[PDB]
Amino acid sequence: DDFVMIGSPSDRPFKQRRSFADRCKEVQQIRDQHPSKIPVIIERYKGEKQLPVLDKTKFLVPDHVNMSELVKIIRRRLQLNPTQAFFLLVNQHSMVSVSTPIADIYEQEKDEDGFLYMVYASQETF
Amino acid sequence: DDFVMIGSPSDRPFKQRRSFADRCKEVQQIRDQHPSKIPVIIERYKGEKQLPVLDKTKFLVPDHVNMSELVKIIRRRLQLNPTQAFFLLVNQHSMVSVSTPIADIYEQEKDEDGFLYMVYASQETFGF
Repeated sequence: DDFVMIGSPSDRPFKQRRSFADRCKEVQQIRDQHPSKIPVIIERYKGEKQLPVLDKTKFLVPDHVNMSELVKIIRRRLQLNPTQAFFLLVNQHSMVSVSTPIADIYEQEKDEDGFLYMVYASQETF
Repeated sequence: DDFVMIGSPSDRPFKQRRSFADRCKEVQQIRDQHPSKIPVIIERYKGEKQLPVLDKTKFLVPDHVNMSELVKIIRRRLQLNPTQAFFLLVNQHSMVSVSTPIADIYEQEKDEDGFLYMVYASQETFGF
């Protein structure tokens, strides 16, 4: 009979929701309109159990902003209490330096589409 | 019949592996033998997997040492390169830019057993 559907379209990660060519195009358009900003996708770790869900996951971040600054922004957007453990991990679960400007992180860790992808979780994974 | 003896030689997390009675006693003994030292347990944060574990987690730190000086010691012990991130965390808060001496930090942050506990991670982890 009918399938029982588990999960919805909007539950899919950004890479699945937009075609590769469309993601490329968005990056190129955003660079031209905002040349000093880095396009970042920040998603919740699939296996997370403690942290709340970020609703808006696409950010445009000034070239100079470092990960310490970015982490403070995401904690704020998530309305976390200061005692809640939180990690922001880049590309393949990477702990990057917290002083390096994100423009430099970008050249090292950006995806083939031109986005810089990050995941947040309560612990480092993995 | 014939029982398998499990040994449990881990010393970590210290607070989990030694009785309260035993921890309190050890603090008392240390205090008496080294009155100018603070007893500090320094371990890797449970959610930190990128920095390595220390060979030794138990330190006697002179009262006047401050956090920057402690950070420098632990970074050298973990043989970190100069650009790697490192944070020490105490009672689920950040210690970034805390400038008081460790004897004073002890007064505020010591556990009920008399040790001061820290954990380290490669990101801030807490707001504080």
